[PDB]
Amino acid sequence: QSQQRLLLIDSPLHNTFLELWTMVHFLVPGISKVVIRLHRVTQPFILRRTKRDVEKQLTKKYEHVLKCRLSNRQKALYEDVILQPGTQEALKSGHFVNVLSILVRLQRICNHPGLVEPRHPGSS
Amino acid sequence: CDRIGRCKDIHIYRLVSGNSIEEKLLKNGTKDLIREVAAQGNDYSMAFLTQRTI
Repeated sequence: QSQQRLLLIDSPLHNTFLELWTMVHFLVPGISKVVIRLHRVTQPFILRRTKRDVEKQLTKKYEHVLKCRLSNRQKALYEDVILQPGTQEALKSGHFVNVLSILVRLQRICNHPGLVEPRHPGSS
Repeated sequence: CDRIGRCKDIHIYRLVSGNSIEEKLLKNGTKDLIREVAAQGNDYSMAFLTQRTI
């Protein structure tokens, strides 16, 4: 028992008019170029909008890419890695994808020498 | 990350090592998806090697 009804939907399907007709019927029980006419028929009961409204609508996102050079240890490790038998692997010698991924991972962890090269105390 | 910072002028900082393949991967990271062909011997991305060298 209700005098009014309100429905929320993310987005409906274009084709498969069965669902649209069923929804329109269940909105109110008083009903028994293609896309253009379909939209024209759904004019009296429709209210849709796009995300173009977000422009200047308090939606303020900021991203700043900061460039940072490498340290002497990082330079040394990079030169060592690139200057290794892996050169032939980097030149597509065998298992290209695997060796490329391995080299990418190595260079990735090389962003800090403490990871690949753990500095340890010089006990006596 | 964007969801947790849904509003209030969020500031995102990204640190990338200069003069390294990290910058190349950042600017171009679609290589992983372009090579979605059967794994275990893809052997693609011939011209893309220029990014690894630089």
